[PDB]
Amino acid sequence: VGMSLLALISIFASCYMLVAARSKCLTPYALTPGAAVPWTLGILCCAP
Amino acid sequence: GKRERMCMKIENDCIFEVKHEGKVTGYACLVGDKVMKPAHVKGVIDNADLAKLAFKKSSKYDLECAQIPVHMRSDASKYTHEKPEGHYNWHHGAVQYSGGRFTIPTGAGKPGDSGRPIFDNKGRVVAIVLGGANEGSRTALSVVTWNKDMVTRVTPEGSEEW
Amino acid sequence: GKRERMCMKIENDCIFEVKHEGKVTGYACLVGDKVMKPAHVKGVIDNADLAKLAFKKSSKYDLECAQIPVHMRSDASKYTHEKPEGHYNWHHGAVQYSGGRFTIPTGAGKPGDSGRPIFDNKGRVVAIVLGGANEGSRTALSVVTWNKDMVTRVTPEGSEEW
Repeated sequence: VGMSLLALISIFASCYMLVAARSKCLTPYALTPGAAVPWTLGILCCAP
Repeated sequence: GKRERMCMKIENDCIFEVKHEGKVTGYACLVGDKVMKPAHVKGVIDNADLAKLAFKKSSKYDLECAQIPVHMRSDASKYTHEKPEGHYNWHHGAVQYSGGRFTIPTGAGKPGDSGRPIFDNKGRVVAIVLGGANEGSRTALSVVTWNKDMVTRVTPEGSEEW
Repeated sequence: GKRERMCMKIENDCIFEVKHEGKVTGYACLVGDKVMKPAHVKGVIDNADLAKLAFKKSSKYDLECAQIPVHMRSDASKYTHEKPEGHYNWHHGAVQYSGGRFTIPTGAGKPGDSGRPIFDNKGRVVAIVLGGANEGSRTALSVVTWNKDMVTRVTPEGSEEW
């Protein structure tokens, strides 16, 4: 039970860190009025 | 003379005040399908049609913005991404962009009107005010201004929120 | 003319002399976010606020620069790096830049005026004086100048110290 809890904690922390990194990399484009996100960076970070 | 009237006509229905408990505490500008406003000013805009939006806050730039409903997208400003040395317009007099800095005379410019934007000679929004750095007789401004691609914040040392 | 009219007005509050046990020995210029003065003059800057700062000394360039207080940034001149052919303004007359040497007829400029900024017709500082050297009837200035990125010091052959 301890090992399972630790594994889930590690997975959740890693996923949260990728989510935060994607947010930081993509959010400036969401503020610019022009909002011309490169399609390549949209591919990697799943940008609408 | 004419440019002042033009700039005021552009922002006649381009500025929404964000009241708190019935009192004016700031504003919000409409440009490029983005309802951008400072992320520090507290309260809610009067417009209920604009109250039901989900902003994307950012502590780094002090800038939270949303999308503009298609109903009033016609009443939106225009934007520019170049700042040659010269003269720029404001709701309280005129501003100068000297050495990468937005400058106003002291006294003019007081807290509570932070959200309102800055126009140019052609009549397009060039930057959004956040605060100023009071010093001597010319008050240097802490501004959020977008370059051609990113949103950039320029803040002089020792500036305080409006 | 009017260049000598305006340069004095700008130079009025852009100078803060330095006193050596009550004797004037040099000047400190307030240009572009930095207080600077040559390193060979002694004493204390007569200004109250500028007396106690952490100046950075560079014996190679004979220059010493600090960070100007925030509450007096408005009283700061304008700077530039481009210095084309022509004539340039000075406190004790006028100077001309020809062939990489700032030329002055001899006699003008006594030991005691090190740190005088050199302006253009538009009131923008290009240089700071450090000394002189007689070449017949004229004198060339040991001067510290700037480029787009780094500060540069150029000194003639067999110059004296002012």
